[PDB]
Amino acid sequence: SELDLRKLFIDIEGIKNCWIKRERVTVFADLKNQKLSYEKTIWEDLKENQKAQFDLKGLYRILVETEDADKVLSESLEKAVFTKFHANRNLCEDLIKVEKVATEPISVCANVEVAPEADEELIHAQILIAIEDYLAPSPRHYSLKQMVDKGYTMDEIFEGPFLENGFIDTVELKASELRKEVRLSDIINIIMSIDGVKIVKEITLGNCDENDGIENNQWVICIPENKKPKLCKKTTINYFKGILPINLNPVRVDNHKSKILASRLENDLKAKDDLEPAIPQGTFADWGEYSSIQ
Amino acid sequence: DDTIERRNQLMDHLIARFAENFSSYAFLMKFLYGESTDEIVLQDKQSFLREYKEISRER
Amino acid sequence: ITMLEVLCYAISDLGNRINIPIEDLIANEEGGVKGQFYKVQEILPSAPT
Amino acid sequence: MSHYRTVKEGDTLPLMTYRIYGDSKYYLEVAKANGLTNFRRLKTGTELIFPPLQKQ
Amino acid sequence: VNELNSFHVQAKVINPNYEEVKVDVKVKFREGLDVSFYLTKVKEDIKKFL
Amino acid sequence: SPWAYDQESSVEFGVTLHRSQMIHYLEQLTYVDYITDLRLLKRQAGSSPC
Amino acid sequence: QPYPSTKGKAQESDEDYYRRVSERLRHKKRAITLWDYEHLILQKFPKVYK
Amino acid sequence: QPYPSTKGKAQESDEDYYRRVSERLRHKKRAITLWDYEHLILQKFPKVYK
Repeated sequence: SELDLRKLFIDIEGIKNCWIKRERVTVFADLKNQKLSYEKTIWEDLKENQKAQFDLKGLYRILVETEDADKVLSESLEKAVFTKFHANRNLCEDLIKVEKVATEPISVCANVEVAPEADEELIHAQILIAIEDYLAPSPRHYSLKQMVDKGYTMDEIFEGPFLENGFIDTVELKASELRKEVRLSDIINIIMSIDGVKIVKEITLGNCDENDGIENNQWVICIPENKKPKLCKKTTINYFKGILPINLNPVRVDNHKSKILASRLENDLKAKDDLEPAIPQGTFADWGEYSSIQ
Repeated sequence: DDTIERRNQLMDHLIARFAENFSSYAFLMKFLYGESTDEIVLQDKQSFLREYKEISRER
Repeated sequence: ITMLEVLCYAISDLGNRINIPIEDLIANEEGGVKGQFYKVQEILPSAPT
Repeated sequence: MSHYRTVKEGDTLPLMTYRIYGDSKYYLEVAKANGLTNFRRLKTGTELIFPPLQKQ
Repeated sequence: VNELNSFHVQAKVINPNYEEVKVDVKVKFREGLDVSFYLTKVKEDIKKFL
Repeated sequence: SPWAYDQESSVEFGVTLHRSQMIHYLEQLTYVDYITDLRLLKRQAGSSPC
Repeated sequence: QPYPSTKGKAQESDEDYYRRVSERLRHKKRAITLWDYEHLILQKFPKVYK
Repeated sequence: QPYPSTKGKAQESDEDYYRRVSERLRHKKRAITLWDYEHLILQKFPKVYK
């Protein structure tokens, strides 16, 4: 299934997420002279009712999101994806292309008032991470003990392919689909929920672009069908206490952001150890030993 | 012994008993001093309590 | 077990001193409450306006 | 109360149960509490336990 | 089911839209009674079986 | 009303920016989004003179 | 009370427990062939006869 | 009994006792600045909200 394939490939080290899409290869045909080609040249000199088209039904394209943040996929990833696909494939289906997912840049700008007794560098690191997670969520690995605590049973925990790196929760996997539209009513809630934030005095979204002059509020931004949204890095938040603007040291924010991220890496790696249930063990003792009644 | 945080909590309690409030020193002093504000602020809070009898009366 | 009983005895002693009334726990060697409290003669009266 | 003995040569399980409890019929509960399968032949260095009877 | 099939396949779920033939027969050579085992009773039993 | 007269309200004040109003609504268990909002004074209140 | 009660379900019998476990061990919860589809539905939807 | 009862008052809580004593120790029962006026009335007149 589609979810199985996502779980299959998401365990290649360096890959954070994958999406599986279908290719539509088109074949054109001459119904006067039965002949077919990938070119519309096949229709030269035909009447309007002598033309046909059919689309192919079992071909794949794999969209990959990696940790590297490079422009292209490493050739070692393309080999890993093609290798696993072909090793584990369905009857009458094939893989055409593996490529890195395309993106769409979004700007966020705001004026935020915080409590007079608050750590602003920490608030900034926390807001910033939360918005990034909203735009592009990713699943995490769990230990067997954790899957059990969540309330799953054996039939469900082992329902799909066995995964060497820990268990992946199907709900999280379904949730982490490419986002289609961006809305202000969610971004505001993300900021207002951060401890120490009191008032968002100004906030706006917009497609990141050049000549960003006077333009509409863009209360909802729509995203093209095969793109992932990403902050444009031209974003900014002005922090205030009462009526005075305050300045955040650039370096300290990096430390808070790193530590928050640091925990996720430690936790995924913990999951390799707990991958199986216990089986009760007995002894051995010649159960058929017999002594004469004499 | 995390003295800076614990000393501030004690001072704030004593100040609160007179219905006063020094919250603004937390950031206003940062326009004057850097890391050295923690020592300065605790010294000022102690002085305030000592001088309180006259401060609240001769308004 | 012997060590446990000794420690239990020591705990009772500590608890008993914690219950000593405030008038004694914060007393000065010379008497008075100079550094602890402001008295009514000093903290309640108001300038005449 | 609880009791322990060591097996000497010439001992049988129903005769030892009679001298400890007053009845020979508890021999299958003594064998289960000691993990014995071949209780009709006891080996002459084994130390057994004899648990008390339950009260309620 | 569509969640368990394959990325490429959707199934359709329908009602059978039933249609059917029906029996007629030579009279029974015996019956308990004209009423107790009336041809109508036999018809009812046949209907239940189908 | 909770600002005008006593009642319960999570928001610090009625006299606030749309950001506060948005948070109050976002917190509801029966809402998802709203594209825009405004709150001008009722220039079109006929009862109190125009 | 004009109509029959609905939506209830009794505890599994031993016969059903064995039946359910035995089929999962064969079809692996995938809908691939005929048997798979037909048995996945009868196990999942209790008010389907055929 | 057509209307709700009126004019009663419950015993002071610890929180109110501390609040009342603490404020008198700073305003000295004089009405000089803003805080003085606003807190003297809320302490004295129990059915004022703001």
